[PDB]
Amino acid sequence: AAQTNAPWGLARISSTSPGTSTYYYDESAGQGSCVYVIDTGIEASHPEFEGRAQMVKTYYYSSRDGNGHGTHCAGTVGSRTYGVAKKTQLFGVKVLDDNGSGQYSTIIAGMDFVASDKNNRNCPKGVVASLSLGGGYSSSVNSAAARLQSSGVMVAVAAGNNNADARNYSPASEPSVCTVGASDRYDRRSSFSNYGSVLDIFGPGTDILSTWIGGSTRSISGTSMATPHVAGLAAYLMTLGKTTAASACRYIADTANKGDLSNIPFGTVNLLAYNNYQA
Repeated sequence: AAQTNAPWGLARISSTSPGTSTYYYDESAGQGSCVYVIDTGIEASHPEFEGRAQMVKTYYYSSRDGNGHGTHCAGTVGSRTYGVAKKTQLFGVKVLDDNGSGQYSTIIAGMDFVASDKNNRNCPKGVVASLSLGGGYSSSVNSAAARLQSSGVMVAVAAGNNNADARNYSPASEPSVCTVGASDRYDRRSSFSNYGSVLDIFGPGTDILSTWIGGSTRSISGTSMATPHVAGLAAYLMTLGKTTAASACRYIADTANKGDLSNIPFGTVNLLAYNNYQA
């Protein structure tokens, strides 16, 4: 399948070259997979989600996304226009308040929630969690992410936006999950993107158009934007039967575009998420 005039990031993940604007992908499009978006919520009523998104958990007075951040990330995972996996099932878990903030204890509960809740859902092709969040190092946060991964969920987490080594951030620094850095449309490391040996992969993170609350759209930047590219890619690849929740981060690194990014610090992988789709 081909989506013309796609957001640059979608075109990038199906391309061996930057600078193109069509997104190419197998029409299965992540059908039968599930992606949990652990964030500020999802505006499920957005036309872009086509009834495939729903809130399943909140820790605040509402499950609504009063921020936009979670809706944007969800949109990059699986919205019809802005999403990688356009037929996946999206599940919202609101661990961040409408200011974009969350206590680690709440974030940990949300991860353990997903590890269990997936058993209440139909996801024959597998389960992914997208975590565009984090703060300073916490062994407790990392272990929660490790449990979620161990339970059979492909965990994708943001490297962070400090232009620093992601070893000092959580859940970014948890080795067993998939830690995602950010690149821009000219294949440069995003200026804000964390780096380090704990990174597994890069995804499009600078100037990413996706859904927003109020049934709108906007372009914003962050490793928060790169992460759902990889989460969506995982769901897509798992639906194709090419990999599993436990092996998908590795499969994505195996099949990534290699050595194409600039300003990658020595010791950080130079790998860009790629779906290797061949019509």
